Amino acid sequence: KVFGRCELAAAMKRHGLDNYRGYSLGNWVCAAKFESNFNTQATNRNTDGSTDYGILQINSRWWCNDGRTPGSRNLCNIPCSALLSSDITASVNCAKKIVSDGNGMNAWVAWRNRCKGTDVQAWIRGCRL
Ligand SMILES: [Cl-]
Ligand SMILES: [Cl-]
Ligand SMILES: [Cl-]
Ligand SMILES: [Cl-]
Ligand code: NA
Repeated sequence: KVFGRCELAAAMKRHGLDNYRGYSLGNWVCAAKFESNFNTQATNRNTDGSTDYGILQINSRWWCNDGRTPGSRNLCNIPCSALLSSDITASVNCAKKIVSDGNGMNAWVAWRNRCKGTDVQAWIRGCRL
């Protein structure tokens, strides 16, 4: 599924991500924009052999199981395929764990490089939320 901007904002709010760990909804929408361009089916292989999955490009190195990432963990206790669903619940649940791990949203390199410090409220501007 490819979400619209406000549509994704609403879905994230519905699943309790707005101001989770102090990160406003615009931060989460911005991260999703630059991680996946709002596409739930996005997958990208990393140089180390792990793969990133879904709207928030969650890595099989630590967070989900894809059966082909040696030495990795599965801390969200989910198959990585679950992070590709049209329903964003599994991605949201796992993102909540990731952002609680110590470094906040810096865990998402695209958030640090493209969202952090910017006018992230622009991402929810005009949205009926
Ligand atoms: Cl957009
Ligand atoms: Cl915001
Ligand atoms: Cl594996
Ligand atoms: Cl980046
Ligand atoms: Na894994």
